Formats: sequence, structure tokens, C-alpha cells
Amino acid sequence: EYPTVSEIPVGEVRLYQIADGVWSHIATQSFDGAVYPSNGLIVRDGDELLLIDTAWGAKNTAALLAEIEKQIGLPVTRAVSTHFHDDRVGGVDVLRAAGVATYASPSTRRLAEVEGNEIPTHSLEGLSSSGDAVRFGPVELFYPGAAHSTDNLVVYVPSASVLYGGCAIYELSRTSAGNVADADLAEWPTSIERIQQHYPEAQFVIPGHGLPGGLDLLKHTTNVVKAHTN
Ligand SMILES: C[C@H](CS)C(=O)N[C@@H](C(=O)O)c1ccc(F)cc1
Ligand SMILES: [Zn+2]
Ligand SMILES: [Zn+2]
Ligand SMILES: [Zn+2]
Repeated sequence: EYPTVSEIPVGEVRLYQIADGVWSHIATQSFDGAVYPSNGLIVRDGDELLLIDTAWGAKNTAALLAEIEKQIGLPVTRAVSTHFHDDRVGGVDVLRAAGVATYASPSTRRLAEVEGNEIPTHSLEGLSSSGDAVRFGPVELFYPGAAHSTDNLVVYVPSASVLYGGCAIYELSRTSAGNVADADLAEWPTSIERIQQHYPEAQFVIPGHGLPGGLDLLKHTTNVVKAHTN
């Protein structure tokens, strides 16, 4: 069973193995009166691990590293943050202190700094234009256009047909718009179409928060945006 928000104490991280050499990591955090779950990704790259997003905060991210050591034993050597909010860069400084090389796009790095969030060290090149794709170790990084935020990236794992949508894709059980303070609500359905046109063969689709599904999460998310927008 995929771990749900009600089963993970704030401060603890679970790992869920999706495929061979592919896991999600799941944490929980208090935010704005509620507890929310949060997903990231872990992808094996031989004798090292590529981390996709922090576990939302310094303490959760240290827990993540401890859980990775317990359950996998391979070192995290690179990390990619998929947008500038705290559930994606909160913990970067812990990763850096632990010797992880932290990456984000130039936009994400700028927006993190503007906002006062932790800032990934290295800039990812080749992601400036909607539809750009880059092969980054075992994954493909993709910029679909502005949506949840103007900088959001998605991640695709070809070996396992895993599409990590981050917070530009909503789980089915969310039927209202959440955090749209930095969103391009008008562009968001267009960016979702772009993901669909590029990863039509996606089997396993991971939202930034909550339960994985399939490509039906894309259509579901547009409905939510439109319902909120119109
Ligand atoms: C703090 C974090 C940064 S994205 C955040 O605001 N998450 C937002 C959301 O993703 O819309 C969220 C709102 C309601 C939920 F049920 C789940 C997630
Ligand atoms: Zn190696
Ligand atoms: Zn966000
Ligand atoms: Zn989020």
C-alpha cells in the first residue's frame, strides 16, 4: 500500500519502491493549519542515488537520508529540486552539508533566493523553454511550461515509465485548488497538455502531494484548475 498522510508522523519519512531502482519518498508537514503529505523520488544510478526533491524541511530531509541509508544503503550524490517552494528546496542545506550536489534550474534558483528559501548550488542547463527535455543521469528532466509555478519541472524515468509530476499534478482526492499563489492558472492546462503529449506512455504518475495514479491525474488537475478559474 502507498503510505497516506494519516499514517506518517510529521518528522518521519517513508520510502515506497515503485520499480527496480525507483522509489518515492513520502513525508508530512504542518502548513497553514493542516498536515499535508509530500512526495519526492529516488532513482538508482549504479552505485549512487539521484534524489528528486527534499522531504520538506531540514528535519524531514535528515530523516530522509537516514531512511535511505537504512533501507537502501547507497549514497545520495545528486539532488534536483523541481520548483522553488519549501517542500522542494527545504532541506537543500542539509543535503549540501552531507556532500550531495544540489541542482535546480536558473529560474528555480533565482525564485528560491528571492523568496528566502534554500538555494540549490548548481544550475541545470537546457530547460529554459517550454517543452525542453534533458537527460540527467538515469532520468529525463522536462520543463512543461508554467503551471503550479513558473519554474516547475517534471521528471520521467524511462526504465520504469514513471512520471513524477511534482506539484503541477494533483492527486485524485484533491478536488479544490490548493496553493496557487505563484501559479500561472491560465497557462496551467496548456502545460499539462504538453506533458500528456510528451509522455503518453506514462504508466505510474506521481503527484507532488498524495496518491499516485495514471495519466488521469492530468485531466483531473485541469478540471480542478478550471473549476477554480471559471
Ligand atoms: C507548501 C506546499 C508547497 S507546493 C503547498 O502549498 N502544497 C499545496 C499544493 O501543492 O497546492 C497543497 C495544498 C493542499 C493539499 F491537500 C496538498 C498540497
Ligand atoms: Zn557510479
Ligand atoms: Zn509548490
Ligand atoms: Zn508542493
